[PDB]
Amino acid sequence: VDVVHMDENSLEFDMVGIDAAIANAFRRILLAEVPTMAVEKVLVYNNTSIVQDEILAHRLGLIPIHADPRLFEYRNQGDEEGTEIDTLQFRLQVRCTRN
Amino acid sequence: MIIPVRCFTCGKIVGNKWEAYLGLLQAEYTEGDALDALGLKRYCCRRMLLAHVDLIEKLLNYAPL
Amino acid sequence: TVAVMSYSGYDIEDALVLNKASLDRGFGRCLVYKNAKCTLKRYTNQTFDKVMGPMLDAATRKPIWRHEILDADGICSPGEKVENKQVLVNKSMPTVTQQPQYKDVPITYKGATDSYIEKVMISSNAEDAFLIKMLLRQ
Amino acid sequence: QPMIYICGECHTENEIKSRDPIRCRECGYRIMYKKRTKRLVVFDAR
Amino acid sequence: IAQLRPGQEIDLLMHCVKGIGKDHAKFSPVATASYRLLPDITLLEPVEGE
Amino acid sequence: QGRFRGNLSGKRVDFSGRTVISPDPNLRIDEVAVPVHVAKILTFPEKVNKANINFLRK
Amino acid sequence: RITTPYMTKYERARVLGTRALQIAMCAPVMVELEGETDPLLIAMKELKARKIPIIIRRYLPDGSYEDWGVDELIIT
Amino acid sequence: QPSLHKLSIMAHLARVKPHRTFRFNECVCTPYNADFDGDEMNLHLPQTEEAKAEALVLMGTKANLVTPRNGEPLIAAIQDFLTGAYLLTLKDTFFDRAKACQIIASILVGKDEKIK
Amino acid sequence: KTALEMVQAAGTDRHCVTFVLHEEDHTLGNSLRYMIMKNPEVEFCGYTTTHPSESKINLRIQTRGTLPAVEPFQRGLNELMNVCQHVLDKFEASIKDYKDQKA
Amino acid sequence: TIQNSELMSGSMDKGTLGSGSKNNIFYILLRDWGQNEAADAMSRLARLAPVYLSNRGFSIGIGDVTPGQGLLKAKYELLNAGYKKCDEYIEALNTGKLQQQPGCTAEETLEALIL
RNA sequence: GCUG
Ligand SMILES: [Zn+2]
Ligand SMILES: [Zn+2]
Repeated sequence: VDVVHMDENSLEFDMVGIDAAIANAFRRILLAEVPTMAVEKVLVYNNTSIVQDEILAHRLGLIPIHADPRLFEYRNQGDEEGTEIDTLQFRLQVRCTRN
Repeated sequence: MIIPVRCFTCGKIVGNKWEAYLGLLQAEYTEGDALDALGLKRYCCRRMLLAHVDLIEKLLNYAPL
Repeated sequence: TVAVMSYSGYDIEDALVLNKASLDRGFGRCLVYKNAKCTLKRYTNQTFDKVMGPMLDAATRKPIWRHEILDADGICSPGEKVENKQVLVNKSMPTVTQQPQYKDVPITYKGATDSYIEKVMISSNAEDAFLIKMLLRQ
Repeated sequence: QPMIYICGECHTENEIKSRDPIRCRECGYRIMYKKRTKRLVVFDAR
Repeated sequence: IAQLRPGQEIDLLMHCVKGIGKDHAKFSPVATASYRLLPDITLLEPVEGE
Repeated sequence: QGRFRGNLSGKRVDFSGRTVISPDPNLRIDEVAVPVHVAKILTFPEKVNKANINFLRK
Repeated sequence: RITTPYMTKYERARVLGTRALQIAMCAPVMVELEGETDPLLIAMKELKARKIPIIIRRYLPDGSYEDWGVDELIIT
Repeated sequence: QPSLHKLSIMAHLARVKPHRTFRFNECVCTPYNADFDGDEMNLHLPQTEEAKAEALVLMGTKANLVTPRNGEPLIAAIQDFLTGAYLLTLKDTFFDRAKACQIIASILVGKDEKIK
Repeated sequence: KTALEMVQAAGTDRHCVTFVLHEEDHTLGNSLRYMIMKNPEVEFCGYTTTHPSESKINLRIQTRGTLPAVEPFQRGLNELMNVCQHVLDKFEASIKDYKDQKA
Repeated sequence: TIQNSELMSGSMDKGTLGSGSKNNIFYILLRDWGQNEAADAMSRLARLAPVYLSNRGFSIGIGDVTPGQGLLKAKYELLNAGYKKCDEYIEALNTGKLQQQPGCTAEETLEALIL
């Protein structure tokens, strides 16, 4: 394995002697089986913006979180309340006022 | 209505780039060169900024305020 | 981004294969808005339609499930999610055909799937009719 | 059970009791919109 | 996330959970992961001139 | 819409459903995929007998 | 005996349909069914073993009739 | 909905699946004149044991592979099952052992799961 | 209950067996197929997804002679694990070396 | 040629695997081996065909429908020749003798020759 | 009026 180039957020490397089936698995695992943390439930109080709450919830889920996944654990089915180990809580409160 | 947060196909975050792209266009930068400065090399990402219509500003003119 | 190719055999006759990750990111995401409107009229006799408040459960100090989303004026409140067989406007009308006697005629959300209320519009016509329009979102 | 409605043009909160014509003080508008629910609402981000 | 006008407020609480990309694309950790085989152009005959 | 054609020659029937159709080549040619939402509604009266008593209990 | 030896498709459909209704109504099953919970599947198994207790009466147009046992008729 | 011949209504064995549409193998598109462009089809559940047998024996797809008219087959291969078969059976195709097995192993599903 | 082994026939001949692997997709099956098709004893190895909806892969191994087919399948899983262990170590060493030259 | 269920020669077209007409392998199996055997084959092909095409790839592009140089020259020559011949026929009807085809008026004849 |  030779690292042609590494910069923050980009890695280019060459694997020589590996097969396509093993190599495709690594690409498929990276895209679908490596875990990360993302917003699942948005509790909404006083949303008065033009953006619809369902659209706003979807946008928040897409935004990436810098928390390291290995530290946290998978939440059990249901168990909505959650625990310190299984969840992270973020609060957004913004009110627009004339200058 | 508002710039999509992530490119639909590739999944790159393109939400951050909208404000910069508008500013680059305000300066002499060409649309292709502006997209190049933002770093949107792949065609899938470029179309999202190039084809986006910003209706949030127009819709807000009719919002309650 | 269209690849013109033959993939998976689920695309034999005009059918098209979509990407799951594109749909998750927002490709083809759409909103359906539906109406619901109610009119409260003043009759020739000096009697009127009325909206009663939510019928509480005396045992638990909460409204009954069919009335769960009603505000204190008997009209559903923006932001809350309606479900099937739930009332939106707790309308009652006189059965005049000595004091008034009222039969319940509630406007109810029939629909297989859950809808959210975006706004409730209250206005009146010159004949003292009260008009209510609900905007519903899916 | 106090009820407050917001007018379409003036955007001023107006208290209208039952059997009261839907007119808003500070303007002549006859269209009034009910305020958003105080109750917490849960949306799945999915 | 959103654009607001005077008098408009967004108040909300978000819960973040561990997930895999198979369930939803929001959990995917890579903008794109791809592999290309190395090109090996060979000139069969010596090429000279214009 | 008359009784002879509307109500006698052709008539509306119950235990019936309708949906959009889409392809599935992994089914056999004698099979059709029915969605769960239709299957929970469209019921068949199974008469209880010695061969199915323990099946219908579940 | 003038009528065709082969069982017609219409005859097979009715014999299976009546037998299945009889089995669904708790009739004795002569096939020692193994793991079958559906009357139509049980009825088809009985026809393969040629053990169905039904006689087909074929009525000629004039009004004369000939009775053929389900076992006697050839099944295609 | 529009029926021009008897093969426009046939009996099928149900299998329950999660997604909302009705689904069938595209070899049966030619009898129904269906084209998967937002087409709708009707379903009827016979409520009687005698109505099951008449549906299964007389109206089953395996009993109706040929049209009554000229006696020609209507349930057969269609686009991408004719083109894939044509390109497979051309003389230029050669497979090694690894790709021969991986094409053949696709058939090993359903009732063919037990065969050598 | 991830792995259910279904023998080809009532006779339970060991040489042909179909392994049904639950919660699996092409990623494990295609990689395993390559590892278990590099075994000389396996005459035929293929994976099939029963339906796109159900996450199960049916892997059929037919052995050349009397081998039970569990032995080829197990050896293939062991080989894939060893290939992964080597790649991880080689990749980590190369990444560390690159950072050191950069420094 | 399909001898003992082995394809000895020939590719499979619509006329052999499709719905058009007889000589279709499915029809031959139907009568020879019964309805069930015929149905099984149709199911098996449906599984096998998509997998080959999906992994070989079939696509259509503007290159496929793009006219090559040979046609581009030929068309010019054919069109010019055809246009000239038509003009001559037009000239005859306008001023002269166009052999009137059996049973038709001259105008009708001109249409036929031109077509 | 439009879809089928
Ligand atoms: Zn992109
Ligand atoms: Zn006002």
